[PDB]
Amino acid sequence: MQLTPFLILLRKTLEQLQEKDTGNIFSEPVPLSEVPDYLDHIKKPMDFFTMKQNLEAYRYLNFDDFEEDFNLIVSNCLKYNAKDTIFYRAAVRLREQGGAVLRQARRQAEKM
Ligand SMILES: CC[C@H]1Nc2ccc(C(=O)O)cc2NC1=O
Repeated sequence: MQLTPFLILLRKTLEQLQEKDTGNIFSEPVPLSEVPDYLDHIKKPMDFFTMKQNLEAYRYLNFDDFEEDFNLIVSNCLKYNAKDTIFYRAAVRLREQGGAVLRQARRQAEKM
């Protein structure tokens, strides 16, 4: 079970997840300029650019560690933003659409 095809699959999966973020609100770190209190209760910020960095640094050597950081993007957003916000609903939608992306990607990983 070879590392190179696995990372290719994670790269494709990450691209598919970013595609579900049409507003690109999850693709870069939360700009602390705009949200100065963000780290007061968000202990591990996460975003798709950071996930890409982690991927290339060989920090995702199994599917579940990759999926855990995606879930962090989602859970951080639900935690920080009030329920009546666009952002909160965006995280709900990303959880749904990304969940389907991840299920299919995990299936394909098991074929390897
Ligand atoms: C939606 C997740 C995370 N991202 C953000 C990006 C930009 C802003 C902004 O006020 O400009 C706010 C957020 N908030 C978030 O929770």
